[PDB]
Amino acid sequence: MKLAARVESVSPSMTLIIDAKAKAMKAEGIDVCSFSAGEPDFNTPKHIVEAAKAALEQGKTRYGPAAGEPRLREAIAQKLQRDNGLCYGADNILVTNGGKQSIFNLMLAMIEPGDEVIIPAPFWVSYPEMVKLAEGTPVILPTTVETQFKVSPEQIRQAITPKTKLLVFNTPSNPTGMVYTPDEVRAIAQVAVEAGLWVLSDEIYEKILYDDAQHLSIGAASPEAYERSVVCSGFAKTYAMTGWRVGFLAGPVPLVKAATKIQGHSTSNVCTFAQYGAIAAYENSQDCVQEMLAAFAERRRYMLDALNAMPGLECPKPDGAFYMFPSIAKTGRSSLDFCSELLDQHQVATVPGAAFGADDCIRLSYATDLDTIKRGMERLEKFLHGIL
Amino acid sequence: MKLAARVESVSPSMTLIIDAKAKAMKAEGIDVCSFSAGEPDFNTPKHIVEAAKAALEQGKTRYGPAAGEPRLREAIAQKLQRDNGLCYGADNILVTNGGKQSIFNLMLAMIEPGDEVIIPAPFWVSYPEMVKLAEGTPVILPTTVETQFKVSPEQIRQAITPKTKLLVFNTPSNPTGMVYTPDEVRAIAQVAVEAGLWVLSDEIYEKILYDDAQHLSIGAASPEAYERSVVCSGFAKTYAMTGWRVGFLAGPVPLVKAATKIQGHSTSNVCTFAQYGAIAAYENSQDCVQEMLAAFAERRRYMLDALNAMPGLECPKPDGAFYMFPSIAKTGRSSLDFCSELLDQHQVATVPGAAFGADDCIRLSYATDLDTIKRGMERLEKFLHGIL
Ligand SMILES: *Cc1c(COP(=O)(O)O)cnc(C)c1O
Ligand SMILES: *Cc1c(COP(=O)(O)O)cnc(C)c1O
Repeated sequence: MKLAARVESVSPSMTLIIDAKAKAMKAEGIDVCSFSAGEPDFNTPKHIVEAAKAALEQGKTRYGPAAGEPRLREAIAQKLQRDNGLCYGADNILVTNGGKQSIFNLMLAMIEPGDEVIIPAPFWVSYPEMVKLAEGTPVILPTTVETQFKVSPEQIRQAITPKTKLLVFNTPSNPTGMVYTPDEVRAIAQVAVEAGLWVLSDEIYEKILYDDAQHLSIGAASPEAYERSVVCSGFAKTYAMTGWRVGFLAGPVPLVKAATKIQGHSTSNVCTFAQYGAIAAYENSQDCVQEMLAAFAERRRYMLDALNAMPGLECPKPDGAFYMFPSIAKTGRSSLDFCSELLDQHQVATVPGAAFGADDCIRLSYATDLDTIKRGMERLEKFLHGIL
Repeated sequence: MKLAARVESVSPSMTLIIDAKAKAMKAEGIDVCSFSAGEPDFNTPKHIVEAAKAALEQGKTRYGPAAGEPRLREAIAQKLQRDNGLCYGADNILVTNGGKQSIFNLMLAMIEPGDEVIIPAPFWVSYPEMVKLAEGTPVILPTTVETQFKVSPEQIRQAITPKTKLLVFNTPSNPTGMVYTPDEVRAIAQVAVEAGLWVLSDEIYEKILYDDAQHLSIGAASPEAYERSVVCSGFAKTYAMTGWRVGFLAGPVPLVKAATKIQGHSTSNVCTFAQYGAIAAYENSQDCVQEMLAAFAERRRYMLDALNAMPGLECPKPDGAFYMFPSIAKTGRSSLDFCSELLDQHQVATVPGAAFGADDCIRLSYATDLDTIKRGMERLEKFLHGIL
């Protein structure tokens, strides 16, 4: 009657109560400004939606190879060569249910009981939980607003132990929205290569960039970095396809084949017609992406300016993704208390940094309409003035 | 360099050489009579496809609850009450990527290193591999043509040890097409109940029955069995939705919640619009099912008689699914050899029984048109004659 230890070790969500309160308030018709979303507000581009409907009509509703539709594995490989300078072939990629499964399959393929996985904080909520489902030991590397929430190569080097099996490297970042410069990624890749450790490069937000920030896949830092790294990414953020559940793992054939064995004995191939939508996302014009990015840039401008004019905060300027992760340390309140109080007092929903391993910060998403942002930021400022 | 022990323990497929070759042969102009498919030939019913297209058009493309869409979880619970006499509510349901992920999540939730899992042979190929991915130890129970390829409760009792944690029970069965009668299901249920052993009830083929055979969910055998059993099923076979990847886990709330946590940290929710199609499958008329079933019953009758009139083969009568699993023992050959030459020499595709733990048999699938069946059965007879 006892559950496996691996699942018992998974931590319960820290945002259960605040999420329920927000839900209930909305059910009552209370005017809430929400900045908790972890997905774009845009609809999936029409041509991607149409491709999927066409595949459905064409009968693309049967089983397919576990590694994914050959046409999509090819499109992905070509995209990685063209955009990221990564020399991959179709044999190097595995189609998964979102970037999440890509990461999950990598963990089960590489992490054995006892292995340590270095995870810089703040971190995407699922990272340590996934490491634990694979029976590994999460090694959290804390960062500060003073360091732009970035881990240094020396910080990584110090955390390496004979048990260290993997380094999780997410840029641009959720929840900070911070972007490691190409020189910074090259410097991090250098430490990894020297210590001979594998790197999981989570590049899901690669296209959501601002102020001419530049994205460099860590695997493109050098041929040695390429040999010990895998790309975990997908179509969710670039194309507002969060609900499609289509992503991929790209790396050395040996690893990919092992990850593919796992895919075949867990979920089998990814939804066939959903894969066709992803084919269209890469095979067609990227105009939709730039149009969406432009709206984001406009929202970012507004929220950043507002946040910068508020007392009691410290927000490092983010150049990627669609999040702001300001420090609320000056308020002397923990993230749970701060966000719960802000919601109750001013009806503004934000995510406590505690969920990402940073109790003195909060996450806001500007992936919502400008009017919600303007009104919400006004309420937030008023809240800060009332508690300092 | 070194992959986790869990994935290195997963055996390589010995079927993708045929099931995939027959395809390559078909695509090359060669007239192949394929009886190797593990999915129906029928297209997904129109109303289900339309329901999915409508969802896509309506923007059901965002993240959703890890447990699945509330409407689908409710439609599933109702279906289980109405069809299988199970009293599940929505809280007992977890929407997964096919019945395969339902089984996978269950394994990860309750199977730990050292745990033993009893698996009746011939078994669905993935069962032992999934047990091993959860680091468990499979305990395979051999059956013979004499026992109609069905295990007896005494055989199960004899195999139970203090390390036994689970019994995998699949009926109707893949690859045998055999159906355990309600009395047999009740008998097996009581051995499990007496031992306080949990039962994984793989009921995916529950609707595909013949000669008025009857399907009884193990959990409906008694309140005690209902307490320690779970249903792993889906829409794949009943509605020709194999490529949709929509299935479910149904069981006690505590277990379902644990499986849901794993779902949340592995793949997240199941493709949102694909789920809306599953809703249409259960909410609408079941005429599509009876029609396909009718076409299946006609093909079965023909293949069954053709097989029964073939000396050198012994095939118990299958009353479920769309498979036949005749013994080729008389030929004194291994299924790998037999199936290999049959394809090479007569362009007839069948799956080696060795894949399912029974090298002295072969699986035939009659999920194809009648003309292909009569032609293929004539080629099979000739082949047999040549080696007997
Ligand atoms: C959203 C996200 C992912 C992947 O999500 P999918 O919907 O599974 O593709 C991976 N990493 C980070 C940091 C994310 O925010
Ligand atoms: C087809 C099948 C399943 C379910 O597969 P999905 O497509 O993942 O739902 C489960 N068990 C058996 C024995 C099967 O043949």
